[PDB]
Amino acid sequence: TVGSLIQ
Amino acid sequence: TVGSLIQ
Amino acid sequence: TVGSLIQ
Amino acid sequence: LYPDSPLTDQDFNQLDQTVIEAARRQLVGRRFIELYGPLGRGMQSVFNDIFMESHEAKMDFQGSFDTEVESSRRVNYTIPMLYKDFVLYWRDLEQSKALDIPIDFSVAANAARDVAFLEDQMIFHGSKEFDIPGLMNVKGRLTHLIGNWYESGNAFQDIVEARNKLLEMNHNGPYALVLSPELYSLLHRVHKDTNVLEIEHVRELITAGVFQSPVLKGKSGVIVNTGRNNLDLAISEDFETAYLGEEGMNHPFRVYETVVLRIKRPAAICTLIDPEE
Amino acid sequence: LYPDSPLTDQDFNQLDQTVIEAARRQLVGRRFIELYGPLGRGMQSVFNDIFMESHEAKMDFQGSFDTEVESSRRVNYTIPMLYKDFVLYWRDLEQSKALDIPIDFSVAANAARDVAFLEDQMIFHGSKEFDIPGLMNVKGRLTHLIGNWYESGNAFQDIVEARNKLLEMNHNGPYALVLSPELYSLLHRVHKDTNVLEIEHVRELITAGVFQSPVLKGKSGVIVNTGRNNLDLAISEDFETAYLGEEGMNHPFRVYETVVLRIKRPAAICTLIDPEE
Amino acid sequence: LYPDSPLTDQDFNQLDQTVIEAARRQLVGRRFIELYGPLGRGMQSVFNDIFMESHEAKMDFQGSFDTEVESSRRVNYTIPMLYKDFVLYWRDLEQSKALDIPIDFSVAANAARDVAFLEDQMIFHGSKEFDIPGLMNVKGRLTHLIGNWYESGNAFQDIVEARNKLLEMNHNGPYALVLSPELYSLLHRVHKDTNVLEIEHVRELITAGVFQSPVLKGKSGVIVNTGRNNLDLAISEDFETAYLGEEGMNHPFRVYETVVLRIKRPAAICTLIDPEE
Amino acid sequence: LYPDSPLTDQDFNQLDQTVIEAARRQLVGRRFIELYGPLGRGMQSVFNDIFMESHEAKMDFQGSFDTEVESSRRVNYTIPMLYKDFVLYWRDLEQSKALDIPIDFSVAANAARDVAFLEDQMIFHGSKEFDIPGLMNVKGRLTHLIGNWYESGNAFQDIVEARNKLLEMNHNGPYALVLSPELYSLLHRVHKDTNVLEIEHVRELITAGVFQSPVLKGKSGVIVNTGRNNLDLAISEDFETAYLGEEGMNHPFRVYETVVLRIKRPAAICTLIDPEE
Repeated sequence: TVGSLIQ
Repeated sequence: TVGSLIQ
Repeated sequence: TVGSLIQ
Repeated sequence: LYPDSPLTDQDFNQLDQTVIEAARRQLVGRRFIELYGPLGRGMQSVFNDIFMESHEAKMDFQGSFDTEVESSRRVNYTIPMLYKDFVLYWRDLEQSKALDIPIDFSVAANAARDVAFLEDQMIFHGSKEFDIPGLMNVKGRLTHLIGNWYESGNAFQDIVEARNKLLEMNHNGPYALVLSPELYSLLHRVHKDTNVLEIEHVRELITAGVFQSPVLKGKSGVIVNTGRNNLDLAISEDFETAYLGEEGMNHPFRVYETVVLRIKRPAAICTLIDPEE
Repeated sequence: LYPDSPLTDQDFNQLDQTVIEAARRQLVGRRFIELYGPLGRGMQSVFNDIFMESHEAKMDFQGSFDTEVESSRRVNYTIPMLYKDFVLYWRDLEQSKALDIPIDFSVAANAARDVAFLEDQMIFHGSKEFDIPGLMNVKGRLTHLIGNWYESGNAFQDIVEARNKLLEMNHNGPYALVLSPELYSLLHRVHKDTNVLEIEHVRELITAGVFQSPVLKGKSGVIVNTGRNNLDLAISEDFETAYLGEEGMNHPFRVYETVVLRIKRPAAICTLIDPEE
Repeated sequence: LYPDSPLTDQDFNQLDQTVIEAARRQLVGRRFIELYGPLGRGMQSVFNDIFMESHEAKMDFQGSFDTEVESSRRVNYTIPMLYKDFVLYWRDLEQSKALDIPIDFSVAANAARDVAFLEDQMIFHGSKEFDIPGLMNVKGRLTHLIGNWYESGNAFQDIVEARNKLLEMNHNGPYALVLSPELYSLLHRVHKDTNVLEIEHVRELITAGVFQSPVLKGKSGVIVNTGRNNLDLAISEDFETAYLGEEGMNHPFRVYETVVLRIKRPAAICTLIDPEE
Repeated sequence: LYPDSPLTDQDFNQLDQTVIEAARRQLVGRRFIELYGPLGRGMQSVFNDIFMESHEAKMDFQGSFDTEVESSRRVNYTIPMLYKDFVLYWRDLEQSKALDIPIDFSVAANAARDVAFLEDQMIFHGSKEFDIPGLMNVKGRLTHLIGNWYESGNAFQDIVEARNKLLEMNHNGPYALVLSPELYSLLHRVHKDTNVLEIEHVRELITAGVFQSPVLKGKSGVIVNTGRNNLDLAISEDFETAYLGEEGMNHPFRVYETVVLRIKRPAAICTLIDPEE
């Protein structure tokens, strides 16, 4: 459950 | 038995 | 049956 | 997949889109720090091992009879919560429903900006009520002072001397630079007798990106190498929304996030403080 | 699976994932050098017959029943160890197994990055423990001075004479240039009177990578041509991790790989030295 | 396929590939010169015929009766063999199957390095023992001075003058250029005030591969135009690896090649000669 | 081997029973030195640990947790070859082939006699080309000076000094003793009014033999402690014979043997240096 990773 | 083998 | 022919 | 709300579930996940779509546009802290997976709800503390000492390998012969390891110095941390709340009115939600206009959530995208900037201070200057150290507040951080950044070309000179203090303590590889908005404007000058832009003349040596964040002050700057073993962003929940009920007659909400910044090896950070004093 | 293995099998491959992924982004030695066959456990010595001259003859009619061969210069080498160790704690493994998160390995990557730097320091300088000659200390290696590699376009002009000295010794083909990070910035300026970058004038002239290795001094660089029967890397064992006996209550470890470079023909190297001291 | 050998049929084919991989990488004679058919071993002498500025045509209306052909001046050349021999040792070959390592073959590439280099020394300078002339020894070859094209823009100006001297004798067609390495490195500067290297303006004026070779010692260079009706070399047997028994618990070998060069029209060669006087 | 060599499989052993039985009369090298195993043909290089330090055992009721070991200082050697070749005769082999008498190999006993003396040249002085140290050339080897080895009873006095010089370094056990043929022709003799044979007073202290080797050409000798734990020689291939070819019309052969001696503790050798200069 990961929502917002950019890099 | 290898496993790095960089060009 | 020639060995090595380069252009 | 939602129990009860004044929104359709087809409409509710449009709100989860725009709360992360206007969040990754703003974030610069997560740009070069590989964070973690999730941690679930049942974890309110994290451990980090401040190593503070590192050395090379050995190559002698068939082996040795000991395990030469570094020190650990285990420190316990706690996980804060960063949040911001917004309100979504009745009589505009009702008015958009009667004559079928798609509802705007442009308060929520404004709300996830402020929770992604309040997150960006604790990753640089660090908290105080939980005393989590920031990226410019740790002990043993290899400081470096400079001055007069814009005369001819000494901008590029001023950081090769900075990485040499970071290279002699056995830290190399992929680097990263974060500059304040005052310093980033000065780096777009044209180079003398190189005849290329000075920012492009330095982006091949740092090799994983220069950045610009408004969380810094005026004359400042931080160069740190990336990867794991040096930096970590242990996380427990990402940007989730939550209903709060029908208090009064309108509908409020709350976005929240739970992060910490654990620094493992503090000797692999540098600091361009740049004073005149 | 041979040992008693405090880790199970499905996450033991995550250690073999991390220890070889963090090694790939740091290994510049074998990015242009041909690689020998894995000799196995049963060989712990190697030789190389150093050739240095020409000895051209035999332009006559049929027959001439004789035999004339060349000079050997045989020497034997011993394969070194190149190990580095690390440690995993219990009561941190059981915690990651209880609430079911995947285990961290942010200390195995520091062990993998450490061995892959000493393995790169050995090949470019040689070891005095076993008299293995490095890539810059080998005997008869065609040195060449530099003379102000800074400005106006005598950087690309200085490569062509260094390319020329390999050409007079009947050596050509795919060259490969490895030079220091402080000199790699000097191939970024525009070439005079043509307004093209100088590194585009030399990527057509070397035909392999113009690399950049951090294990070097200031003004220094080396140009060599690749291939087998010129120089190669005798390998015996790749990056395998070994489980030491769980001493006390914790679980230590050790990564290791045993490798040695052998130079067959030392005349096919050229070294940019710049002696200005 | 063999009569008999101390090797394996799958392995003796690998020796034949090491000797022709390291041949194509070396010689420059058979790159711009058309080949003759493989005559086998039945031929032992070849016949060529010089022509030297032949006759004219007719412009009649109805024809004529007698046939008028030009002169021949037949000279009979003889075919030599060029060779160099190498040995595979008794101890090292027998050890490589006791612990299952594929055999080294770096001696064979060092032996094909020789016999291909001596094959260029025969075509560019001629063998005195058999009296066959080279490309710088032939009788009547349009010599032309170079006038020290060193630093100015007379590099392009001088080899367009050689192409003019050869064009006024009705020799059009794709010319080729072979230069000394002292001159080939000199040709890589920028053309004066016209933003291109000299080597790109030249290669459209020649269009069949300006080459180089270290067999030209001083400052020199030849320029020919190709064509099987003008210049070719007669092959009879290419690089085969013979076997010579065994003397002293060792296995010798021999690589060999039989070829001559017969020039037909000597007014197709032009020679840059460098009077430094 | 058998490439249809002109000897059957049955009378080839009579060539080996002549070599292996005429060699062991002449060999005083391996009469007090323990053999290593047959290393085979996968081995060309051996290691040996030069200890040069000692310790002692312990005595208690239960075991101790710690572990005590020594230092090694590994040195690598190569394995030289030793040959000498003979030649049989057609019209002399063909007599015994056609008359069915046993073919003589009396030349082969003379050939194998020389390679035994060349072994004792190597095992007592060390080959200088492969730098392997001899039994008289090793470093740290307990010198001792002698005087006037001719008078009545001046030998057993002069040999009890060298034992006690070696006994204080805690090396007590069966000592061997090799003497130059001048000394062995001077130890037991006839005297003036003393009539002591002077060897039965020395045979009891020594109890591993007093030999006589003609390799020590001056007048000197050594006292060595025996044992596998102190020094041993390594065989890669024992006394073998082979068949070269058929040069002319006769048959040559070659005896050969590959031996290197490795010392482990050089402080258990005492050399009678003989001041005579």
